[PDB]
Amino acid sequence: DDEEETYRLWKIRKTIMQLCHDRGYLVTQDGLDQTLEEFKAQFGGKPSEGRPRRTDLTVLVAHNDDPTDQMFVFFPEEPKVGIKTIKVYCQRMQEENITRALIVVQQGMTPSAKQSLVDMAPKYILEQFLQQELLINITEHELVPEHVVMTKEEVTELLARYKLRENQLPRIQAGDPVARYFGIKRGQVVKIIRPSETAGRYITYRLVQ
Amino acid sequence: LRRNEQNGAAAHVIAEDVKLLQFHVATMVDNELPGLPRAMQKSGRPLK
Amino acid sequence: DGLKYSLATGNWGDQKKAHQARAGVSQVLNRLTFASTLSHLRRLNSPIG
DNA sequence: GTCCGCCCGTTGTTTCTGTT
DNA sequence: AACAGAAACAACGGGCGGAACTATGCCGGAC
RNA sequence: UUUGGCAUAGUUCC
Repeated sequence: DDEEETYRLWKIRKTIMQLCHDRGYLVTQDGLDQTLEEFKAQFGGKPSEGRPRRTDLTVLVAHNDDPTDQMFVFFPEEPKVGIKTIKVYCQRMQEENITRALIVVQQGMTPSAKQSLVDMAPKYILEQFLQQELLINITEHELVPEHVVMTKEEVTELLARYKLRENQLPRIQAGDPVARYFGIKRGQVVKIIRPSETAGRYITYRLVQ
Repeated sequence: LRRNEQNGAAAHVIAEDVKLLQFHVATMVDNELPGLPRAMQKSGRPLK
Repeated sequence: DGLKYSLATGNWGDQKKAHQARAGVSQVLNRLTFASTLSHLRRLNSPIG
């Protein structure tokens, strides 16, 4: 229904706003907190034959440390994103001089498109997120402790302090849900902060590999 | 097999003997392959 | 020899094929007490593993 | 002294779509 | 039209408690 | 003051 489609689009947008806020990009409080009626008013309460058509919802936002480093959040209108769609998006990124971009998919992407996304990794960074994976924020679930991405400086200092080689840390897969949420590549180290029953707090470290 | 390959065979005795030696060596290594003759020596007791 | 062997060992079958032969028939009679003897002579068995 | 009973990790086979 | 990436189903193989104490039969056959 | 093994059955204790 139109109400359900508006609701899904609004929830996806809200989760992506939270994702960008966690990733350090600059999203304002009003953008973060939109009511369903406010979103209906601003960008159409009728999706079918209406203003919101999985386009004009694309988000361009600049990182808090560099306005030159910006990210896109594209909404393909096709249930199966294809090679030509990926090429169109990469062309738009090239013309706007944008390095990173997110892509929310209706149902899925063909393996050819996924490999054509992987191939241009040093040139461009693009990530695929399903429509179902963003209706909720996995970070807010109580089973998920807080994750903090650590800078290379923090990593070096930690390794020197404990006299550890990076082989000797616990690991976390690059396909992990939270790892994809934070957009972490191999070789980065995340920090886990969680309360403890016997100490009151315990900070762990995980290596993305 | 040495004697046969010295004195000349009938192009199939050599192959059968090669297969038999292969079976004996394989059963010496492991005597539990699926679908094998399961070599025994006496009284029907399989080897070790 | 066939009857004597099958009764002596308990492997119910031919000697050459004592692999699938069901062992556990023809046990040696218990003689610790008269009750032991009687309860041995009146005994059943379920071949379940 | 010679001959003769249940579970579930791998790998295959086959199939079904995407690109050019 | 040819090729290639990913997946459903089928077949195969290894895995299955810990100790201890008695007894009995047998370890190739013909010539 | 010298050393057999394979299999099967029964029994004890958790």
